[PDB]
Amino acid sequence: AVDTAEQVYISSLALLKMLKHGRAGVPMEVMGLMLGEFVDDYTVRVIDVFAMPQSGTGVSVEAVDPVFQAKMLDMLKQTGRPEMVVGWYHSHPGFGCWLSGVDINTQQSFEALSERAVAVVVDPIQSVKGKVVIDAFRLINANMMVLGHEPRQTTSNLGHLNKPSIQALIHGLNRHYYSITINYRKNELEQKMLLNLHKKSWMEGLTLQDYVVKEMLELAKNYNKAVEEEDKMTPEQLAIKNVGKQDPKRHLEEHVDVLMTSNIVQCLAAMLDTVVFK
Amino acid sequence: TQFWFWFPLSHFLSLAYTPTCVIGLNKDLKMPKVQYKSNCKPSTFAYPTAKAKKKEKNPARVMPAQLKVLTMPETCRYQPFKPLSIGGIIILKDT
Ligand SMILES: [Zn+2]
Repeated sequence: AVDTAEQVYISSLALLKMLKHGRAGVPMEVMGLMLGEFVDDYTVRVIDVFAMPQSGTGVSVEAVDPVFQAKMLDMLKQTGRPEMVVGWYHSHPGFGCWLSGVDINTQQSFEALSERAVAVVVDPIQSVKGKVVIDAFRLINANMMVLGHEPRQTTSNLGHLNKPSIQALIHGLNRHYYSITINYRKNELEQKMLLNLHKKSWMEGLTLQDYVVKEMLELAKNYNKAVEEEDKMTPEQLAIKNVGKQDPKRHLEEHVDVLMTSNIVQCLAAMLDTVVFK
Repeated sequence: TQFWFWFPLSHFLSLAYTPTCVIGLNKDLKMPKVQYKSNCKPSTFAYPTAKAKKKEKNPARVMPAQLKVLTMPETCRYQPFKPLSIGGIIILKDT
């Protein structure tokens, strides 16, 4: 009846086992399970993610052991929070992380167990640092083809997620499926130390530790002189003369600005004499 | 701005709908009959010259640019005591 676009709140702790357990299955595809709480129709949260045994014979719906979860939920009771299960996830490192033929067969089984059972995919390969990558989807019922086939209200959270549209075969699965919005509920307490732990460990280890003399400048002078004539022949090549040769051509970069910063490296590193000492 | 978070926010655009007009009513409940000239063509009045005819309070439309070109009627029994420059309801004195 009434269906509203869902918003997925992921915890920074749940983001860990998505890429981490997925990295352990690389190259092969894994099968996980999502753990969280259903607040309402238009929003959903995943508060935890745990690792499930990887299948070396290929992913199947029987790869999830029911006594593995029954022993896990009991261990979650003695753990701080015993929250009910919600849905499943699987890695797909070998390709662009789209729902395979097994993923649709385990859909109607998991959506019978739990109401939503959001399908979540993840890939390591698409980037390293500055991209969300991952993936998510939710099955829209094929029996609804008799009814209105274009959910959801509050559109562009889908529509904008429908950008880039990610080639063809991916959105070729937009038949019988619709993706879901992933935003981050603020962990910033942990996220503030995530930046502090990362940059401090990357700043000279104490900031002190790190803080071929003339010879490095004799090797640099070959880049600061012998590179000049191959750079300064181009203005004489800009002289035609004049003018039979196709123009414009700009040879100014990148050596000029590199030798600039090359002195910026050597000047402030030589200031270590004046800085460290006295 | 963003109704894509919640669709009622698109139906909350209903707040942008507000009435505005100008009125030539003289005073109280009595409705005077006054017609004065306007130098703008009906092309502005079309909703897909020598002189125009404006109410005579129901009032008649005017564009903010047409307020300067209109002149109070000198032959009418009802003439405004206040100089007519911009729109809005203004007083109209009976001679
Ligand atoms: Zn699979």
